[PDB]
Amino acid sequence: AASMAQRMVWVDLEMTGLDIEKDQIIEMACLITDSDLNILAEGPNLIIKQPDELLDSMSDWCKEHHGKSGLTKAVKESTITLQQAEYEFLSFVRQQTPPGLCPLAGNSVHEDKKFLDKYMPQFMKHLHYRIIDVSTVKELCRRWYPEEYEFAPKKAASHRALDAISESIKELQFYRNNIFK
Amino acid sequence: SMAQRMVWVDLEIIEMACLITDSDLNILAEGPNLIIKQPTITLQQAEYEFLSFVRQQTPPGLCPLAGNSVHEDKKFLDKYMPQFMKHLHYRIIDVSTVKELCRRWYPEEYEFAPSHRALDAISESIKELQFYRNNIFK
DNA sequence: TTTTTTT
Ligand SMILES: [Mg+2]
Ligand SMILES: [Mg+2]
Repeated sequence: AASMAQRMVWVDLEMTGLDIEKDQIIEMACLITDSDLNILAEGPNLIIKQPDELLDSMSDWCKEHHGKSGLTKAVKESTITLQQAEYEFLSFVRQQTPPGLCPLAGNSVHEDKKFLDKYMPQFMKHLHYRIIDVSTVKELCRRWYPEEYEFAPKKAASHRALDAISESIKELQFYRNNIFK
Repeated sequence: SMAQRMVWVDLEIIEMACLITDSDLNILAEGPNLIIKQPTITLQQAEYEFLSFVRQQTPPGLCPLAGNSVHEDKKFLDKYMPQFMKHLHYRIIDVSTVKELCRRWYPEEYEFAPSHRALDAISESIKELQFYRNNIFK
């Protein structure tokens, strides 16, 4: 009840860039945890089709990283539309969380929220407006617990959405274990 | 030390306020407290006042926006004050993130945690984060 | 325990 309302909706996106006016979502993953960061449910992990012209125009960082990770190719091969992706993610969180009560969670997840607010508004209607930004806790750890910050996880296994989620949960667990009372 | 400062902002016609704290949440400098029309001084002049202020107070690109759910403020400022946001880091210090963790992990303490003026909103946010540091951090 | 990057 209150336990269900204290779940967290962990999301990570890959995009063609950081320009909300032109860039698009190309990968999205979602995990549900309970309030103590135990993974309760693994949602869709989807590569979303976007136009060839947009991928050929990406920044140098995106061209390099999304090419080497295999993401650009998978996007070109994907048959999943933005609208179908949104359908699957909304179906998932409907099954897992009470409407309006649970926050998005992840590293600097406000950026993902900007993109989801634009491109998956029906998904975002299911969520709270507050976020659990693990990078806020990162910045506080850096300032207030610099010794501990030396040992915190920082880098995911890949610049792919599901690996980023996995690392973000592990980083928050590290902060809970090392800098909270 | 200067790289660990924080740029506190709040937006509430829109009223915008800003101030600077050090890493330990001590207020170092009060910035502009201004009123603009939603898109009394123009948006561009307001943006210059805030950008000039943070240029005098923080190193470029290094310091985060801070406040309660300050990602909402950041969405607005990213669109309408992009030259101000260029001076700042892309990470934020979202006090409401610490609130949500307090509510889950420290419910007893949460029960004691901390006007509609923007400067008052900043003051409350700093006090709330200080309460969390004092009561739920190691 | 880590490996200065929101994409
Ligand atoms: Mg990430
Ligand atoms: Mg990534």
